[PDB]
Amino acid sequence: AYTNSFTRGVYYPDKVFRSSVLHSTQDLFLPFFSNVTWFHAIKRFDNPVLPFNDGVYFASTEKSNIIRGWIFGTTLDSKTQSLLIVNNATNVVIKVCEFQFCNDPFLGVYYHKNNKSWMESEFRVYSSANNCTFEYVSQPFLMDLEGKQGNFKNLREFVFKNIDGYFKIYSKHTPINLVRDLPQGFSALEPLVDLPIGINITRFQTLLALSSSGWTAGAAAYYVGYLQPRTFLLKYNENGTITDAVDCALDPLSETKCT
Amino acid sequence: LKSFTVEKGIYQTSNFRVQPTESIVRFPNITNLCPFGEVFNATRFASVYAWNRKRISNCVADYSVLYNSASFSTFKCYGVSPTKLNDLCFTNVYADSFVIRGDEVRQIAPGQTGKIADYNYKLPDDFTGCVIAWNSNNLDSKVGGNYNYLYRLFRKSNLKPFERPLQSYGFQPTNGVGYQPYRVVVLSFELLHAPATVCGPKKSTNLVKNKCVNFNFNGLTGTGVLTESNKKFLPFQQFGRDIADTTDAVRDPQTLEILDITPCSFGGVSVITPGTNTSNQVAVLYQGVNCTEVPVAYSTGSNVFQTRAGCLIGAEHVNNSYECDIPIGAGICASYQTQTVASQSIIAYTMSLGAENSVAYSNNSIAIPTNFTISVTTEILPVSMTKTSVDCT
Amino acid sequence: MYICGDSTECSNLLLQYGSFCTQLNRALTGIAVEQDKNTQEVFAQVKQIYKTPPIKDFGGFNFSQILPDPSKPSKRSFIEDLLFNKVTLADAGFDIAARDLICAQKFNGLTVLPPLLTDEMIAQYTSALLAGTITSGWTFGAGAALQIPFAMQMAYRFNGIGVTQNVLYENQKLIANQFNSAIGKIQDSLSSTASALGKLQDVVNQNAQALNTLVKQLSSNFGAISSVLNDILSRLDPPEAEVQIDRLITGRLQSLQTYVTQQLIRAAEIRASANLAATKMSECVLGQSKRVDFCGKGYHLMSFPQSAPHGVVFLHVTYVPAQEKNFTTAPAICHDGKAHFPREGVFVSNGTHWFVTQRNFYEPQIITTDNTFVSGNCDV
Amino acid sequence: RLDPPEAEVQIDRLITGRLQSLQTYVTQQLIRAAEIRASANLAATKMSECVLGQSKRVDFCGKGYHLMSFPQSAPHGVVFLHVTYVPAQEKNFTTAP
Amino acid sequence: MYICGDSTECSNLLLQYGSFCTQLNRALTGIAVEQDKNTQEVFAQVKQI
Ligand SMILES: *[C@@H]1O[C@H](CO)[C@@H](O[C@@H]2O[C@H](CO)[C@@H](O[C@@H]3O[C@H](CO[C@H]4O[C@H](CO)[C@@H](O)[C@H](O)[C@@H]4O)[C@@H](O)[C@H](O[C@H]4O[C@H](CO)[C@@H](O)[C@H](O)[C@@H]4O)[C@@H]3O)[C@H](O)[C@H]2NC(C)=O)[C@H](O)[C@H]1NC(C)=O
Ligand SMILES: *[C@@H]1O[C@H](CO)[C@@H](O[C@@H]2O[C@H](CO)[C@@H](O[C@@H]3O[C@H](CO[C@H]4O[C@H](CO)[C@@H](O)[C@H](O)[C@@H]4O)[C@@H](O)[C@H](O)[C@@H]3O)[C@H](O)[C@H]2NC(C)=O)[C@H](O)[C@H]1NC(C)=O
Ligand SMILES: *[C@@H]1O[C@H](CO)[C@@H](O[C@@H]2O[C@H](CO)[C@@H](O[C@@H]3O[C@H](CO[C@H]4O[C@H](CO)[C@@H](O)[C@H](O)[C@@H]4O)[C@@H](O)[C@H](O)[C@@H]3O)[C@H](O)[C@H]2NC(C)=O)[C@H](O)[C@H]1NC(C)=O
Ligand SMILES: *[C@@H]1O[C@H](CO)[C@@H](O[C@@H]2O[C@H](CO)[C@@H](O[C@@H]3O[C@H](CO)[C@@H](O)[C@H](O)[C@@H]3O)[C@H](O)[C@H]2NC(C)=O)[C@H](O)[C@H]1NC(C)=O
Ligand SMILES: *[C@@H]1O[C@H](CO)[C@@H](O[C@@H]2O[C@H](CO)[C@@H](O[C@@H]3O[C@H](CO)[C@@H](O)[C@H](O)[C@@H]3O)[C@H](O)[C@H]2NC(C)=O)[C@H](O)[C@H]1NC(C)=O
Ligand SMILES: *[C@@H]1O[C@H](CO)[C@@H](O[C@@H]2O[C@H](CO)[C@@H](O[C@@H]3O[C@H](CO)[C@@H](O)[C@H](O)[C@@H]3O)[C@H](O)[C@H]2NC(C)=O)[C@H](O)[C@H]1NC(C)=O
Ligand SMILES: *[C@@H]1O[C@H](CO[C@@H]2O[C@@H](C)[C@@H](O)[C@@H](O)[C@@H]2O)[C@@H](O[C@@H]2O[C@H](CO)[C@@H](O)[C@H](O)[C@H]2NC(C)=O)[C@H](O)[C@H]1NC(C)=O
Ligand SMILES: *[C@@H]1O[C@H](CO)[C@@H](O[C@@H]2O[C@H](CO)[C@@H](O)[C@H](O)[C@H]2NC(C)=O)[C@H](O)[C@H]1NC(C)=O
Ligand SMILES: *[C@@H]1O[C@H](CO)[C@@H](O[C@@H]2O[C@H](CO)[C@@H](O)[C@H](O)[C@H]2NC(C)=O)[C@H](O)[C@H]1NC(C)=O
Ligand SMILES: *[C@@H]1O[C@H](CO)[C@@H](O[C@@H]2O[C@H](CO)[C@@H](O)[C@H](O)[C@H]2NC(C)=O)[C@H](O)[C@H]1NC(C)=O
Ligand SMILES: *[C@@H]1O[C@H](CO)[C@@H](O[C@@H]2O[C@H](CO)[C@@H](O)[C@H](O)[C@H]2NC(C)=O)[C@H](O)[C@H]1NC(C)=O
Ligand SMILES: *[C@@H]1O[C@H](CO)[C@@H](O[C@@H]2O[C@H](CO)[C@@H](O)[C@H](O)[C@H]2NC(C)=O)[C@H](O)[C@H]1NC(C)=O
Ligand SMILES: *[C@@H]1O[C@H](CO)[C@@H](O)[C@H](O)[C@H]1NC(C)=O
Ligand SMILES: *[C@@H]1O[C@H](CO)[C@@H](O)[C@H](O)[C@H]1NC(C)=O
Ligand SMILES: *[C@@H]1O[C@H](CO)[C@@H](O)[C@H](O)[C@H]1NC(C)=O
Repeated sequence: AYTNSFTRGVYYPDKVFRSSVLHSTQDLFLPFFSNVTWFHAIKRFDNPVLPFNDGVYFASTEKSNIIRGWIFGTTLDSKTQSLLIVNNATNVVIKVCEFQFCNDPFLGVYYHKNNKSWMESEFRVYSSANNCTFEYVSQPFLMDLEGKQGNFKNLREFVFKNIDGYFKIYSKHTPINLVRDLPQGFSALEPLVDLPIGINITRFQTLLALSSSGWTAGAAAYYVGYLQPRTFLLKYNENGTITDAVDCALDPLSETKCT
Repeated sequence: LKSFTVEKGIYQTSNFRVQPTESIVRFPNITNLCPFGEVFNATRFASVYAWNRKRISNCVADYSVLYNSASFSTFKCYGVSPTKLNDLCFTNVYADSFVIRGDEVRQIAPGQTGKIADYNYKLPDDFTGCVIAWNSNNLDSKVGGNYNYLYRLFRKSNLKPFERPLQSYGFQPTNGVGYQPYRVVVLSFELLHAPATVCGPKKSTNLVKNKCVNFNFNGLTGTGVLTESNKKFLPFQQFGRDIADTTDAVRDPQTLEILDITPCSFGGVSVITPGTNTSNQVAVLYQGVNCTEVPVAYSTGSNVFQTRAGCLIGAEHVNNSYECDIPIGAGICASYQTQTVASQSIIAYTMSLGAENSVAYSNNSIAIPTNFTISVTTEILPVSMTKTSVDCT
Repeated sequence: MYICGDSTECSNLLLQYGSFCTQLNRALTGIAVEQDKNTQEVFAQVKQIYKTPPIKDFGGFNFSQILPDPSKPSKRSFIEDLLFNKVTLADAGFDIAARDLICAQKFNGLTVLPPLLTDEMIAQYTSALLAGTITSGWTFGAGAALQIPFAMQMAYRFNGIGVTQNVLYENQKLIANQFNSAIGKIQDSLSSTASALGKLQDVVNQNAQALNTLVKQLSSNFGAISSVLNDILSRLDPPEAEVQIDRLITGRLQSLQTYVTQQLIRAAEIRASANLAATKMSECVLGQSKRVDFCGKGYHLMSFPQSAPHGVVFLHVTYVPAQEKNFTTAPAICHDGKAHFPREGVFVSNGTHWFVTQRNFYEPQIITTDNTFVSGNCDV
Repeated sequence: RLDPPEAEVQIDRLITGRLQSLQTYVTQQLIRAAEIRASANLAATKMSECVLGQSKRVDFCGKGYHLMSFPQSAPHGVVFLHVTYVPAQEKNFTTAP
Repeated sequence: MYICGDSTECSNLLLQYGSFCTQLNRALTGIAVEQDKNTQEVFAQVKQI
């Protein structure tokens, strides 16, 4: 579905503190009110190799880390070094190696559906680490992955960028109130991790962890917006938190505001 | 003024700026240390023709503990120097560790004769990688002789340089110089493959406050006065900029605290003098500076009068009120007058707008002049200035 | 300092150009001296500091909202305080600074010199002018101040605009009420609206923006590898770093020259405005002006100055005719073959009878030999 | 000292510097000329209104009540001798409207 | 447009010179507005035809 973001995709373009300043930056951003593809995190396995056109905005309304991690590279066949950001319920294992990628690298656990148990049909997410150049595992933390349906409060908005060989990940855990399509609001994304990997990324792919007769499709979806070189006018409050932004090319009124 | 006589007035002179007292450098802690210790203290290396290669990257390749150690016999850098090693950043460093007979150490030199050289590990003429060789006779010498390091590298098939003489009887503790086993490690590194991620350790100095110093925070260099700040940076923010996009706050990398930055005090210096012929006495004004700092750059003083326009030196302060003579600013004027008698000196005062007057206005009172005076006054106005034609060419 | 902040090599390179810095400093110093001279010329126009008597028996007129208020620490009037509050700075303290100038521009060799006359002194000058006016008419502008009751002063002004003083002496209470109401309306308008002081606000904003742009220009490469002198020096050897430093020096010198030229032109404009303000003070406050539309719209009666940040405010009091009646007029009158013309006034008729009246206020009177002078005969 | 192929750099540097100096001088002269023109217009008005006639404008032709003025040429300027009437001795009386 | 008329490379090079173009545009716009102000002040002196 061709969903449209409203004011999401705003992240701190740098590490500078500004108070009560209307700074204007010319950096990669998600254009306001832009068509963002809507997928079905489910026989029908939605998991393609979507293009990575100089940045990607990833958002989702999943819980317990349904979408584990991501794959980056240009060949994605172990012929060229490829990043593997495969996350689990404990910690991320960010790893750049010429890892061999299976055609269907997804855990496939039919957990708590009929048998009321956690069973692992196969473990083909990993195929082989034939050749590697760098790896980094973070601390074994524990995110709020515990099963709590209630009302979704995990809008794990993400932004991935690759400039001058540096891989940047901006993220922010913004709780929401409506389980329906992306909500209305404003929330800047703080930087999370930076890496001097330096490889060339042309495509990217998502990873999932979840026979065809009467299969109850999983209820989860993730959006994939695209960044684009644009000029924004960011408002910093007294505490130096971006409270509002203006897309200086959205419409004549916004252009005047920026001017 | 390029003159030997100066007229009454106040003249600007060389600007005054407080110089930095000391240089302060702050950097994050050096924690990610490369596996140099394990690479150089391995129990045993592979064969000379099967030298083991270990990639060293994403760390600090400190050499202080390396060079200073006296346990080494030979260590030469043919492309770099230990002095500049710390101040150089490497993209990636590879360590090739192997054990060879003492004689082969000569062959290890780049561009040296001996087919063994290019059979096992050839060194190209442009190899800048540092090489470390240290005697390990006891470690690598067996009682009966270590024959694993066979030296039959005369294979019929030719092995070209970087394609990818059985004079040793047995390594014994009695082996003389040149024949004992030697532990050789090569510090081969490359560039133009990835963003730089290997750099030498960076020193750190102590922190000082309320003193004009030359700071350097994570490569952010500048001069100013560091002061404890009440600002609240976010965890990921380092610097603090102003409306004019000028740095004004900083976060100390070691201790996560926010320090304000204030430019070192500075301002113009003005000399207040009456006519040269009248006298040679003068008084100086340090514009926009309090003279708790003036003596840094008449140092003794004996007359300091803090005014809103800067501290005044050499002028007596009197709370009479006269017509302004030499303007100073913020409602202060200077003049040359006697009285205490004699000792004609320069005085400072708050200028007087004029004699107070109170008209005797009343409901039914009028004052009518009974006499007049004819007054003639002169007014001057420029009308033109000298013509001037210039031949540009 | 601006071009080569703390860089001996950059200073040595700047020595090549040499006297440009001296030229710029001379121009800016001239501008500052001009500013002080402008304020002096506009305000310092009284040889003595007159002060109003304690008893404010001004014939029913009420000046409480323009005379000084001793209660406040700064002896400013109600309206002067209103103006000072309305005009607000943009960048930071110019001022009320109890410390360093405390501005962003201070980081780069930019300093703001305080004005020679403090706001308290400007207010004192304004108070002197106002008290001298209300207590002695226009006489204090020509010589020693001579007292005169305010009602009589207003009668003189009315005579000046061509209305007989009996009009004022008979409508004194109404005129006083109207004047007080007008003053109150002015106070309310200033208190409520915010675009009244557009000119002063624009001056302040222009200066702040000019300084801000000047400081912002320090972050431009101007074709060099980087905009940080220390960065260039540490990253390049001197023989080539001299080229980059020269590029930066050229760029920053051009920025300074542009700023100084803009300041010179703006100072010319401000000097023109200050000369106009001084002329208005001299001709409307110190006296009564016959020039049309100069001191306000309508027939001028008087004016009162009020000091505002970086400017002055005049409260022009003017006389405006209100209600008109249609009449029939004749240039002259024939009595006995002689043509009688009005001495001062005009002949009017309400429809059946003829009268002679002053031209600016309907006060009919019998046509007698005192109001008219004979000249010639009828037929001409 | 240098040959034609290599003297253009030096000549260009000198040309740039001297042209900048000339432009600065000309702009300064233009601004000064505008100021002098304002002053000269004021002087012409003062002549027309104080010498050729009697002025009622206060403090225009000198302090006090203006009577007459006399012009006197000066180098690159003019000098006016404003003759004015000034009340001197005031005796205060009771008055009624 | 005047300096780098229809040239992305020239525009990118010019962007390194700061706010010179913005200052020039502001100056010319100020002059243009002041012209209308002059005509208004001179002629529109009576609000009744
Ligand atoms: C233009 O203006 C003139 C003057 O106002 C008008 O002419 C009239 O003149 C008289 C005064 O002379 C005005 O008031 C009247 O006074 C009378 C006494 O004065 C003598 O003259 C009038 C006529 O002028 C004679 O009629 C009169 O007999 C006298 O010999 C009064 O007698 C009049 O009537 C009553 O007046 C008062 C009340 O106000 C009573 O107490 C009296 O007892 C008397 O009964 C009158 O008062 C008169 O107003 C004028 N008329 C007008 C219309 O104004 C012109 O007429 C006027 N033209 C126009 C078109 O208005
Ligand atoms: C001349 O014009 C002035 C402005 O109109 C007049 O000042 C007004 O005078 C009246 C009373 O005479 C005030 O009404 C009072 O307001 C106070 C407000 O608290 C304080 O401020 C007033 C200001 O005058 C002061 O009078 C009070 O005593 C207090 O100190 C109320 O508390 C009272 O109850 C009463 O309402 C007006 O506030 C005051 N200003 C205005 C805008 O009206 C002045 O009286 C005139 N002088 C004359 C006619 O001689
Ligand atoms: C010339 O212009 C003057 C100002 O416009 C006029 O003075 C006004 O004349 C009226 C009538 O005499 C006065 O009103 C009188 O006094 C009070 C005022 O309060 C009332 O005000 C208006 C009328 O003005 C009324 O509609 C309100 O409801 C109030 O009740 C009241 O007791 C009466 O209205 C009474 O008529 C005005 O006060 C007065 N204004 C001023 C500032 O003095 C004058 O009449 C005009 N004509 C002439 C020949 O002078
Ligand atoms: C971020 O911006 C806000 C608004 O400018 C700053 O105001 C502070 O916000 C906090 C709310 O958490 C206030 O604390 C609260 O105070 C009330 C009243 O005392 C108390 O009842 C609550 O329990 C809570 O403690 C705080 O008073 C208020 N002012 C200050 C000086 O903190 C806020 O400071 C900024 N936060 C930063 C820079 O971290
Ligand atoms: C293998 O391990 C031994 C220690 O058991 C090393 O002996 C070292 O010899 C050098 C002097 O030649 C000294 O190094 C020292 O390092 C430590 C920090 O690790 C510190 O005391 C000084 O910085 C000093 O430089 C010291 O005598 C000793 N080092 C230690 C830790 O005991 C031997 O050098 C190692 N051989 C390798 C890595 O090839
Ligand atoms: C670089 O190394 C230091 C060393 O840990 C890191 O911070 C340090 O944390 C210790 C915690 O014990 C601080 O010691 C403190 O001593 C005071 C003495 O009164 C005591 O009251 C505290 O409870 C604490 O024990 C130590 O002062 C502190 N030093 C610094 C420079 O922060 C530091 O975070 C590391 N910085 C980086 C960029 O890695
Ligand atoms: C002003 O004159 C008085 C004396 O003259 C009287 O007041 C004038 C205002 C005017 O109305 C004259 O016609 C009066 O005859 C001077 O001082 C006065 O002295 C007398 C005698 O002691 C006394 O009755 C008054 O109260 C005094 N009034 C004042 C104001 O002093 C006064 O010196 C003259 N000059 C000034 C500036 O007031
Ligand atoms: C996700 O990452 C965690 C923690 O790193 C994994 O737990 C260990 O991870 C390291 C490195 O991947 C392995 O060497 C260990 O064998 C792991 N041990 C165990 C008991 O898991 C964890 O396995 C990963 N996956 C999940 C679902 O937690
Ligand atoms: C992949 O395996 C090969 C060794 O079989 C190595 O790749 C070398 O990496 C270095 C550094 O980039 C290059 O200089 C060599 O040219 C590479 N050789 C070959 C044959 O590719 C390394 O062990 C692994 N590198 C990666 C990216 O996986
Ligand atoms: C992906 O990017 C890399 C470089 O980022 C390309 O490899 C070469 O990199 C050097 C320096 O960056 C360039 O000078 C070469 O021109 C690059 N090679 C080519 C053919 O352009 C690499 O080519 C890019 N494409 C892929 C599939 O990796
Ligand atoms: C100004 O008058 C004051 C009188 O107070 C003098 O200033 C101080 O006055 C008190 C005593 O009354 C003492 O602090 C000193 O006698 C004075 N201190 C200083 C620094 O002057 C002062 O003598 C007079 N002259 C000035 C201020 O210039
Ligand atoms: C120069 O040094 C003196 C030292 O006292 C400063 O005096 C301070 O003035 C401010 C303004 O009111 C006060 O807040 C301080 O308490 C005063 N004492 C100190 C120690 O600062 C003076 O202000 C300084 N001049 C400046 C900053 O311009
Ligand atoms: C964006 O989405 C809306 C509706 O989803 C659609 O009408 C519009 O054509 C889309 N824009 C583009 C460029 O596809
Ligand atoms: C439940 O267990 C059976 C095997 O006993 C398996 O065939 C089936 O796929 C499982 N279903 C789910 C939802 O786990
Ligand atoms: C001013 O200087 C001249 C030359 O020295 C001297 O003749 C004259 O007396 C001086 N006037 C003074 C000190 O008043």
